[PDB]
Amino acid sequence: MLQDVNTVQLARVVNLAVPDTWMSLDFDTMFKHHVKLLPKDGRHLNTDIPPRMGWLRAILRFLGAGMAMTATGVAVDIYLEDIHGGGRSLGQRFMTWMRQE
Amino acid sequence: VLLQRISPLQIDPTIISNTMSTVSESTTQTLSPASSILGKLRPSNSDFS
Amino acid sequence: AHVASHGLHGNMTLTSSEIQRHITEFISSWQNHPIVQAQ
RNA sequence: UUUAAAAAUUUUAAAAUAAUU
Ligand SMILES: [Mg+2]
Repeated sequence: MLQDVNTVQLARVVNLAVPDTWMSLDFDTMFKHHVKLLPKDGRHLNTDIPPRMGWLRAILRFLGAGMAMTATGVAVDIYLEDIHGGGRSLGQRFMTWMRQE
Repeated sequence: VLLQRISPLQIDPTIISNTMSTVSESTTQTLSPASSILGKLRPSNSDFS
Repeated sequence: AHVASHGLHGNMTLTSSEIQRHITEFISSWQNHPIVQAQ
């Protein structure tokens, strides 16, 4: 009854884990500090995320870290750029799936 | 052209971005002056001739 | 012309997707109406 | 007068790959 169920539903709908090869590296601080969801030149009205959709930041940090680790060379600071549709639209897309369980 | 060759000034339009990224404004709001001026201004060192 | 088609009118940095889709549906509705055009 | 913190739980039972005792 505690721990409202907006998190278990997403955890059950999406399968995004840390791959095997990253086990030897420090991916934790890369998630925490070096994948920034506020883009480089400030707000955009597209990257805005609604207050009651916090799970989306998880998937955003996924995609940032993966896209940063895939390229050769040094790992770089990756910033969020743009979400087609919008934050609320993408959140509603995930939310229908979470609901349908 | 020769003013470009001689002058020591150098226009780097990242000052505007670095000063506008430090603005504090909410997210549950359909207007944003920072983004608005960044769009209207479009800092790019393509043609400062 | 392509980027103007992208943006609201040019840029899209000043319009939430909510209001944007609303005004797109509005304009598409009023597109072809005959206000914009025997004895 | 408007916003927001949201839960970091387990040891997750089985089947495949790899490392070990
Ligand atoms: Mg042994």
